[PDB]
Amino acid sequence: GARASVLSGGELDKWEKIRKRPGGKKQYKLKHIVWASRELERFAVNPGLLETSEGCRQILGQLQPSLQTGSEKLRSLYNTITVLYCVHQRIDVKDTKEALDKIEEEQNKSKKKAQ
Amino acid sequence: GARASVLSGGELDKWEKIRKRPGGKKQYKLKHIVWASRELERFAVNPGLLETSEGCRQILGQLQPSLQTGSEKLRSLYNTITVLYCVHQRIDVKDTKEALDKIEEEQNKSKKKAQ
Amino acid sequence: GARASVLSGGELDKWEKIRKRPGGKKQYKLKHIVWASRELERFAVNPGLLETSEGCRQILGQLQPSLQTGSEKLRSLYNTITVLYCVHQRIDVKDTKEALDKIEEEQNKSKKKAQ
Amino acid sequence: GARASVLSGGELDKWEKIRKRPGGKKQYKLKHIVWASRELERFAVNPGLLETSEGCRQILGQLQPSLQTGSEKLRSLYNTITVLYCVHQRIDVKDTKEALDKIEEEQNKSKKKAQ
Amino acid sequence: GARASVLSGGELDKWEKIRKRPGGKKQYKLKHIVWASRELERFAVNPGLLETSEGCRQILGQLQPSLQTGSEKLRSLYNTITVLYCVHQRIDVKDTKEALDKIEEEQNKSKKKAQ
Ligand SMILES: *C(=O)CCCCCCCCCCCCC
Ligand SMILES: *C(=O)CCCCCCCCCCCCC
Ligand SMILES: *C(=O)CCCCCCCCCCCCC
Ligand SMILES: *C(=O)CCCCCCCCCCCCC
Ligand SMILES: *C(=O)CCCCCCCCCCCCC
Repeated sequence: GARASVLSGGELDKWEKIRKRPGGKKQYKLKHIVWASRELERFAVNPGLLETSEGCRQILGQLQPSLQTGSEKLRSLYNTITVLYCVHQRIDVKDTKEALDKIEEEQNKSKKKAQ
Repeated sequence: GARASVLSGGELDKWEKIRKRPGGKKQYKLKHIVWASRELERFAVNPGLLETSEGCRQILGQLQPSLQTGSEKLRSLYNTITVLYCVHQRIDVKDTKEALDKIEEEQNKSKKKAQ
Repeated sequence: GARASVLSGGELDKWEKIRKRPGGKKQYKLKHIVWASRELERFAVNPGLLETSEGCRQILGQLQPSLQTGSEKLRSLYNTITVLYCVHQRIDVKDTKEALDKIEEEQNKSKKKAQ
Repeated sequence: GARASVLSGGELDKWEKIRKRPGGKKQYKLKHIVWASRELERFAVNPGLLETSEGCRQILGQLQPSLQTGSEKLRSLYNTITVLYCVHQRIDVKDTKEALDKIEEEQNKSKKKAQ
Repeated sequence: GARASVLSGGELDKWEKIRKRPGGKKQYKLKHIVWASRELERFAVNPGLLETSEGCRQILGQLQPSLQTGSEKLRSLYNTITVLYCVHQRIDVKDTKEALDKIEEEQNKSKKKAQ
């Protein structure tokens, strides 16, 4: 059943199409997904949350006060999970800037009805 | 990313613990997802819809008028798709009969707000 | 009682005396029923529906929407189910057209009491 | 009858100039027509309807109930028949996208008889 | 798509059952279609008009006010087009006279709606 993720136009096929910068050439690779698990394990957060959008969103919500002064690894991890949230929301983001704008669109859409 | 799904509590931890026959000593295995994938391909239906609860539920909606007249293979597929729906919904069902109770429970629940 | 499978003047004796095409001199065989089971098995329908009128009505209801554009084999199965219905009701019909007229007349009577 | 279908200036001559993508490298070939006739007999649809526009439209209707959750091959078959319908209607489409627009675009006139 | 015309029950198969004489024995043949194409080229007439009823109707309309003077060949062409017209409406006529009546018969209703 996990095979759905490797079908043409599925989530792992969609992931390695996404560009790092909005006009750049180098792409996102799946190695960043594996890398994320060990960082979550280090700080004692459950990697099982990266299975769905709803799980990814809990991680993204947690790190919001830390993020502003965060290291380059922490900000990059936040951007890496941001893309997993966008991919799990079925959004065909072409790059990081779009994924970040898509999160602001998701947060604006979410927050407006949840004050 | 499919590592997350096999961590305990994930979808492919839950899938293989569920009983086939309520007093039976046999449980559902991954072999029945490939069998469902073959039978859906034989019916010219997309097996990628098995990723999600809504895609499984759409397949359950599609095959419902054919169940009254359905074969052992069709009823067995309906039960296979039903358990995948229960797994995607994170419902801790122990067997086929609990999974069937949940579809009937959800359908009667659904009827009340569909009027 | 398997002895009833050779019943003289029964339904099986009549089956072999019913004409396939209405002016044609050639009759229905029991291997047609075996072929009908195999065609039903491909479309995932339960063969036991052949054995009762209650199942035959459901088969016809499911075949009718596809009849008009359906292939000759679909039409011949429709006619085969129609004759089995006439046989289960114990309606003597000499041929396929006679069976079709009797079943449409019985169905027409049913649809006046179906609302 | 319609032997004109394989002559210069005819339906095939036009068929093989229709592109897959507006400026695309590949075009449609005659052998898709032969394959489609074989596929229809598997579903048990009559292969004699294919020489007529309204028979082709009726076949497209018949393919709809599994199209929506349908496999890639079923969608490809439907779109290929759709382009052929446009060819039988003597519509000189530029490409695959136009054949898709023509179905909705022609139906807009007649769908205003149902508003 | 053209195979349908040669599959049993198709338009060529219907063509070939039609009598050349009202209560006759001899019928129309594929080699008459070849002959008809040869007669058309002699007067520089497009064959693509004999694909449909409307094209045939237009040719009959051109032929009609010249028939009184016409040769046995002109009458034969008129009869032949008329038979094709009836075939293209898919009317299983027994003979050439019936096909001719169908044209005058359409005029009894159509010309009365033309004024
Ligand atoms: C999701 O698609 C299931 C994960 C796969 C485990 C291996 C399956 C091997 C199947 C072999 C064929 C069994 C007969 C249907
Ligand atoms: C996402 O996590 C990428 C993972 C790439 C390696 C997968 C290795 C196999 C994981 C499933 C093992 C299941 C054992 C029962
Ligand atoms: C009598 O013993 C009751 C149980 C009957 C079981 C089924 C017997 C089927 C015999 C052959 C039927 C052939 C019909 C074409
Ligand atoms: C009526 O005029 C029908 C023609 C149908 C003939 C079908 C069999 C021969 C194949 C014809 C097409 C070949 C294209 C390469
Ligand atoms: C509508 O039905 C179009 C039918 C086209 C028939 C084409 C048949 C081609 C046969 C090729 C045989 C091999 C030649 C090397």
